[PDB]
Amino acid sequence: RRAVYIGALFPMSGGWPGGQACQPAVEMALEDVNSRRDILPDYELKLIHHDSKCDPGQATKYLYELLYNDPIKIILMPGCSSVSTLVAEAARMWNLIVLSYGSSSPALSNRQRFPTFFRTHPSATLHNPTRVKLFEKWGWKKIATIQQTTEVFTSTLDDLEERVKEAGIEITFRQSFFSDPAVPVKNLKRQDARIIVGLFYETEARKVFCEVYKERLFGKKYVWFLIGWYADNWFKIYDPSINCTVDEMTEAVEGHITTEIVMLNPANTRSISNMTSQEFVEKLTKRLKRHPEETGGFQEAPLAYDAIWALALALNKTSRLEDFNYNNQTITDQIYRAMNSSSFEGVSGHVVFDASGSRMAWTLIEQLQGGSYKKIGYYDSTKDDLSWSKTDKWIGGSPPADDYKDDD
Amino acid sequence: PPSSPPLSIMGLMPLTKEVAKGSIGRGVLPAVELAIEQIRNESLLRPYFLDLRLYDTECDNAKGLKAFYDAIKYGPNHLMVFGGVCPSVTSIIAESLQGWNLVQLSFAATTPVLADKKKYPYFFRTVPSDNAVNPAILKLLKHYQWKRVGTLTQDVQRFSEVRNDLTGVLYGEDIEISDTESFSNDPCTSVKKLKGNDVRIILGQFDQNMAAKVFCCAYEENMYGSKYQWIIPGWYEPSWWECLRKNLLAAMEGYIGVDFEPLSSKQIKTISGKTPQQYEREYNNKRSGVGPSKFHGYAYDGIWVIAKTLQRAMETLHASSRHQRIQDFNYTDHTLGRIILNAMNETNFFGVTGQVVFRNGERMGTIKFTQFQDSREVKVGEYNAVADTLEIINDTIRFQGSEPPKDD
Ligand SMILES: *[C@@H]1O[C@H](CO)[C@@H](O)[C@H](O)[C@H]1NC(C)=O
Ligand SMILES: NC[C@H](CC(=O)O)c1ccc(Cl)cc1
Repeated sequence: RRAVYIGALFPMSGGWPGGQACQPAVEMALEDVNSRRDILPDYELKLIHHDSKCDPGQATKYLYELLYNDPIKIILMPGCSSVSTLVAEAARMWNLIVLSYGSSSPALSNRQRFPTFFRTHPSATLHNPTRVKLFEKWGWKKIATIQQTTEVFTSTLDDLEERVKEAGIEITFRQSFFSDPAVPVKNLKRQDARIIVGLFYETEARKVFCEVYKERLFGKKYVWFLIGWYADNWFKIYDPSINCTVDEMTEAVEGHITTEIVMLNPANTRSISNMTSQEFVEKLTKRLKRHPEETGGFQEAPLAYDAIWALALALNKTSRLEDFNYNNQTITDQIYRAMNSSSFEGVSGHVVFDASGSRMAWTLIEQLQGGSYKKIGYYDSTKDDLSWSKTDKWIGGSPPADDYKDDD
Repeated sequence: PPSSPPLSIMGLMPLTKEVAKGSIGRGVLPAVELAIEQIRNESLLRPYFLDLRLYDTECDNAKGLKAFYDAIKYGPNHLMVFGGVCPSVTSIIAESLQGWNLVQLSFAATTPVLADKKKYPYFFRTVPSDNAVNPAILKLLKHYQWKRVGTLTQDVQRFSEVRNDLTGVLYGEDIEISDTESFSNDPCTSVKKLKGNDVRIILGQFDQNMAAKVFCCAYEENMYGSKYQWIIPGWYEPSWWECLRKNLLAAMEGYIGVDFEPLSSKQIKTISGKTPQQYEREYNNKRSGVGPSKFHGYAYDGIWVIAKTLQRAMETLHASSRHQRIQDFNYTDHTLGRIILNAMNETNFFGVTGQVVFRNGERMGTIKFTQFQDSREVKVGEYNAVADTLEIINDTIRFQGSEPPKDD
């Protein structure tokens, strides 16, 4: 039983604190893969990890330590989009495969730029057909966008621009910010923008909605579309960078719509690990120190679990693992081919790897009502199926317009 | 001298003939050599010598990161980083500096987000950044009594950040931004909106490729001539323009470009005892198999910044302990990084690019105004940030009308 090492980065804080649940999910998967005689009988999968803090600057220090210190690692496993973009761009220099469990950046689908990269997390492009379906449902042809300038968001908006153009919908106003959304939000108010797509991490979302409160860019005529990956009480958290109180934030966020991806199989079937989606959740909850609602990365945890299985199966097919070096393409090419041909059933459903989208068909749509998220529907872009709960609520009983229509 | 100890510096820049921006690195090396030559002849750092090691970034994220990592693993104990030319490479290095307690000085990276001291605390630059144009434009607007402006911004981080910075510069000043317009790939819709709002003075922030599209839309909309003033970035390649060419030229006539000033216009003796004019001639005499680089003066002054910082880092009556701490440096000493950071923060001398002083790691320098006049960019003015003064060159700047355009 030779040792085989994974160099992994887990974000315990920062933009997306996904490591909080994904690190225990990875440890659960490694135990299961190791205690399986039929998978890698002649090898033991070992984890060497660090807290990236969802920060490329801090990940750069840990990437150095992983690469320039023994033992040699056969694969790198980053979480966040910014960290995965940095390690996937750099990895070719060390002929290393990069497997992300958490990176949604659409730009990561670029095989020329990221030639050794795989991910179990779907591309963020999956939110865009759902946003378009809802714009059509609610009859909107004029949308505004506001994004924080991390490439995950900018590349999502590049994809949205293509999808809206195809549907005969226009982005009539765009604003971007690196850290301070004060000017973008003031400009959205002055332009009389109504339907707004806002792409940013939870930390920046608080800064945005404090400016939204101040500018009165909320109420009956405004509809905000956000990413559904934030903590359920995100707008209620004390934040020294914002002057707005909890009650002011709560009223600014009222009625907004969110989209997220369904990452856990909703059917009660048993996957390759012989677990059902429901037992995986109880098992992960058994490992956690805080409740699921209090742990970052809980919804993404099945992807972390399945990434270890995907790697274990790919290593099994290639079988000479102790002989991997950073100067040799041979073993890299073989594991790349095994990963490329992956096809198994995981806790997140049918696991396959093809660059552009990253598989699975469903998004979950929620609306914030009275300070709490309520499920309002699901959308499957492959079969064009919008499953609607009829639980959405609007001031006056119906959504607003995308603009005034009465100036003859 | 064999007994003279080295003060090692990690030089990072593109040098190879394989990459286009290799010409920048190769172009500044005669300026660097002249500064090093004089500093040694003067033995300003006695008994030490400045040991600049060069590492090729090849203007590539992956090669740049590996060049940095390899310099750490295999090179001498570098005290600071000198360089970073290509913005994406510079950002990767600059955000990670704290991991190795390294202060960085760039002579060519101008993108605005590098001014963020939360993300890049250990980063300094001798070159005025893209945001440095905004206080200069304010003085130009006051000079011609332009109180109402429109803005046209490409929805990309380096441009939206300059535009967001503009609001803060104009605040408390009596200048209205009557219309803010942004575009991703087609400025024509935004140009049409500016025309519709009767904007006369336009502040543009967009790349070289988009500029030709912008002026083609201005031509189609008749947004040029005696009634209009376009003020755009001045850092485009010379003859970037070379719509039919004649129509493009009619719309471009009289546009004002804003960029940093390559060398000081003052005939005063700098820290080297040479005037900027005498330095310029010695630079052209020293360079042999390379074209000139517009950043050569910034690189020359950059070496003087490093030498003065090192001299200050050694100014203590705890001499033997300070010399021992310098000898012992192996990237882990937070105290030495702090000593160097504080010393660089105190920089204040007259360089070939004018008074060299920093404000939160950003250069307080000189901004040059140009005006497009018949397929030639004519220098028309200079703005000095320390004095906050604008000097318009007599008999250069011209207006198509009998008077400069009115803002309404
Ligand atoms: C950096 O220099 C500025 C300007 O002289 C000064 O106000 C500031 O205190 C310095 N920073 C330190 C010593 O931390
Ligand atoms: N679902 C995890 C993913 C992480 C990432 O792509 O950095 C994510 C994407 C977007 C947001 Cl706003 C928060 C998290």
